[PDB]
Amino acid sequence: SFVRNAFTKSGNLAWTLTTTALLLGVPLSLSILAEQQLIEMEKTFDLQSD
Amino acid sequence: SFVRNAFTKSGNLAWTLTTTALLLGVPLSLSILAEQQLIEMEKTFDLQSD
Amino acid sequence: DESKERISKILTLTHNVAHYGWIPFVLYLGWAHTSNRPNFLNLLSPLPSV
Amino acid sequence: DESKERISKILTLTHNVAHYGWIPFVLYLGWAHTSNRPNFLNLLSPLPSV
Amino acid sequence: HSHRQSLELVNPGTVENLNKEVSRDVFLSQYFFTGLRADLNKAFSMNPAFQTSHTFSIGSQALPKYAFSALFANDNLFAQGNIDNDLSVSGRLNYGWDKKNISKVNLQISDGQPTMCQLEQDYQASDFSVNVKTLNPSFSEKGEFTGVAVASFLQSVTPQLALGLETLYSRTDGSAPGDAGVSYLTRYVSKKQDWIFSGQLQANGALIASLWRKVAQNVEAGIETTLQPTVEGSTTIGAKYEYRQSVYRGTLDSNGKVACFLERKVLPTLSVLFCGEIDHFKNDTKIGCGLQFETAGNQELLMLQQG
Amino acid sequence: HSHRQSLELVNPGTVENLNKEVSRDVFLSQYFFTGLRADLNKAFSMNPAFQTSHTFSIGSQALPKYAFSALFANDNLFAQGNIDNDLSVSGRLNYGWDKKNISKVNLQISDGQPTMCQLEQDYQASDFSVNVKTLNPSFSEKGEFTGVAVASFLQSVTPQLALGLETLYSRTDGSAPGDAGVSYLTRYVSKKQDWIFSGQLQANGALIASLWRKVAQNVEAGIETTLQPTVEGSTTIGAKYEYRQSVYRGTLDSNGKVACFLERKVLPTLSVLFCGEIDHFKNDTKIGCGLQFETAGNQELLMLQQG
Amino acid sequence: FKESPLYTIALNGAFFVAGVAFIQSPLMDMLAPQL
Amino acid sequence: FKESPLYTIALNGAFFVAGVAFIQSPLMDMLAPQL
Amino acid sequence: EKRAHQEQTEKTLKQAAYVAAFLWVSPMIWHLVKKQW
Amino acid sequence: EKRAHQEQTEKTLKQAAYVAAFLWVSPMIWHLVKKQW
Repeated sequence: SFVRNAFTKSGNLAWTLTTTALLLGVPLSLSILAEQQLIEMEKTFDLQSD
Repeated sequence: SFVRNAFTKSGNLAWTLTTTALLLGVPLSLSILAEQQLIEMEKTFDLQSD
Repeated sequence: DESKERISKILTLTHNVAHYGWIPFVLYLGWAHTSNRPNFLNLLSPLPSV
Repeated sequence: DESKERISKILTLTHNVAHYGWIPFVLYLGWAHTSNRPNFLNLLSPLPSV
Repeated sequence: HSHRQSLELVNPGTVENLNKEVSRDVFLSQYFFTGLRADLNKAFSMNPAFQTSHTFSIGSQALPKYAFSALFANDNLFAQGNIDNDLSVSGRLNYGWDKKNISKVNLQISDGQPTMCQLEQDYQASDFSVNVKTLNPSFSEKGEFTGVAVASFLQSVTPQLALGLETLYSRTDGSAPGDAGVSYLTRYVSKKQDWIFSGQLQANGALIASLWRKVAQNVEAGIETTLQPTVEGSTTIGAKYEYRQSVYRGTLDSNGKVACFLERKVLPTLSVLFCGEIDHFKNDTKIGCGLQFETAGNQELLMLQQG
Repeated sequence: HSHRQSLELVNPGTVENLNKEVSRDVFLSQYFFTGLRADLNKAFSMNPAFQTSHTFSIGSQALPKYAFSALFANDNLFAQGNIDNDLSVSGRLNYGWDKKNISKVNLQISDGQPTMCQLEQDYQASDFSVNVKTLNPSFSEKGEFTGVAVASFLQSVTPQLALGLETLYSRTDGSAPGDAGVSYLTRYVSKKQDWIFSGQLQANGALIASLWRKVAQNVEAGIETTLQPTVEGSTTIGAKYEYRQSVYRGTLDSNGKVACFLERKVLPTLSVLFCGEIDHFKNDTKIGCGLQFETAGNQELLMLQQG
Repeated sequence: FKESPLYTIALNGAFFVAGVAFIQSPLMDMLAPQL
Repeated sequence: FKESPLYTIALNGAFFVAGVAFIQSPLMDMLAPQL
Repeated sequence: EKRAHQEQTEKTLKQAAYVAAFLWVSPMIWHLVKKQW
Repeated sequence: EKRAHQEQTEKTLKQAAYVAAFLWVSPMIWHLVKKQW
């Protein structure tokens, strides 16, 4: 059915968007997390010094 | 030449050993490094508390 | 025997009903057991509601 | 012209000599320039000597 | 039998858990995947366990493009449905009539055909464990049994050694007699439980015997050798390193392939897996990273997760 | 020309660096690989730069099984040899006669055939940059030129816009006349240098035009659109995130493929790369991790590396 | 369905223009993380 | 070159025995990290 | 030949029952052996 | 036809030289244009 066709196509597009978002965000999210953790560690090291 | 054959075979075996060592050690080395870094961070956090 | 026919028909009907309503079965058990009782659309989607 | 033949022969001979002795060329420049002058076998192998 | 209860044996592990310490813990057989794969897990409750997992696997032939799976579990009842791409539904239900007796029914269906439907009753006792399963059970007009039925029995002869047998009945169409075979299984546990050895003289002269060792709280290693006209068998050496931040699993096979599986826990919820293998006999490699996201949907669950 | 030197232009970048800000910085075209690959780098000195790199790539068709490469560089002289599996030797030598004038000769050889041998002289001036290269140069008995010769000229018309041309001479065998083409290139730099635009009306009606932007010290993004009977072109969108611990590079192509390239610096020396891509037009993925080990062999170099 | 030879160039130019506008709009600065 | 049918079983058994001995020897405890 | 395959299956089941009894009583036999030596 | 391909190549080179001169003198022309307006 045309309604079924639209359903499957809309689902496949959602899957493609989700997969692309994961692939392009997970490494970026990990990088942001690492940079923020390093910043917090530097702040802690400065607080220790002061 | 038989000497050349031994040379190439001995080189290929060395390459195989090096590749296997890298593949089975790099993740293990990263795990050891992460665990040690966490231990050091916990030690620093305890020193701060005390 | 008659019992064998009864078992066969029971197996067929339970297979047919389960194939369509098993995942709904588990979802209903979950959403009913949880004291929060989140709405169906949020429960299905993979996003945190809190 | 005669100059063209000279250039062609120079190109051929330099290609032939380089194909065999270029990597040795760079290795010699390195090991000579460095004040430490590490031995050839350690220089080639991928292990830290210090 | 009062006088003959003085030995006071311990209940040995069920038949399917015979190789758990090696096959499913110190090896990649079950954890391995290929290509990318993102696994999003949603937790809705803790006391009565409920979860709603998701999967996005691309480039893996074994894995599906998408798979929705909801797992429900409480003190005595465990159920799990799993929708897959192509509307291939899989399901498992476990009900424990008593603390030590549990009946498990698995059901996998693909495009209207219940290909897999096995019902098994597991009975664990003080010293022996017996479980019977029936694969694709049914009945026929001629009245004879149909499908595959397997019954296994394991009894602990001594506290550090358990012996048992596995009986197999298989009938494909029912017109011809159903071939039946018996398999012998042995499980030895060290007095200190430091190392565990298990041997399985499976059917058709197959010998799946393994060994297990716990080097420390972090490191445990084991070996498994398989044998199956001419035999076709492989010997596998494996080790695993578990830490507060990561879980490593390595394995060198007799066929020459070398594999590893690193699971970094970057965050308590998000875990980034790496899974690479090499095939030195043909010099090709199959590598796939992935994801594991565990996000709750309830305030109490999030508070528990953050501590 | 005293009166006409008052404008005081700035020297524009060389022709090959026209797209450096986008093609080689904010895109994966050069950094991408497939399957595993371990890159061990050895540093022997700092003031006169010397290095001895190694490679172990498996599963990548483009990359070789093994590749030894020694790079030597000092204030005015840069050389690099690269042995590869199958004894395929590659080499590059750069000699700077003057601070702004450098002559570069590349030479790649595979199984006794010097397939690639290009000698180029690069001349950078106050306002214009001109470089001429000759691919596979030689001489013939009939006396006419042989091989491919390319000459490019780039002159800064204004401080924020540079225009130029690229002349191409190519002759395959020498019996027939050598086809010659000209390409037009333009480079625009914002007054603040925040964004850089470059356009290249390459030969055969090919249009390779790109844009570059620096969002912040960490984030820079750019776009490149390519065009080549019927045309065959693709538009690429890219971005890159650089931090003290990692370098990220993403890209969404017009063909549908989505790629990323994460380089984590777990240690100052060891860097673990991840490189995954997806092809949504055929729904297949090519992913490969790797390594980058930078270990010195001298006490002074190690002391400098540790700080 | 036309898929004219010029459709490819029109599509590539449209994507280029849209991407340039998106890159140079406030939306890209917003995309860069605050920290 | 024999490659007898029993050679496969002999090789697998030899590897199994060698690996068991290696696992249960001090060498495996040494392989576990001190920290 | 259904006769030979039914007989073989039944004998396999009977031997399985025999070894099942053997394993069920094995703790007792091991106890007796321990007493003997 | 070597005649037509040699002529076309030579004319391409001549046009390249012309645009090279144009680009060499372009700063001067832009300066004059700036003075004009």
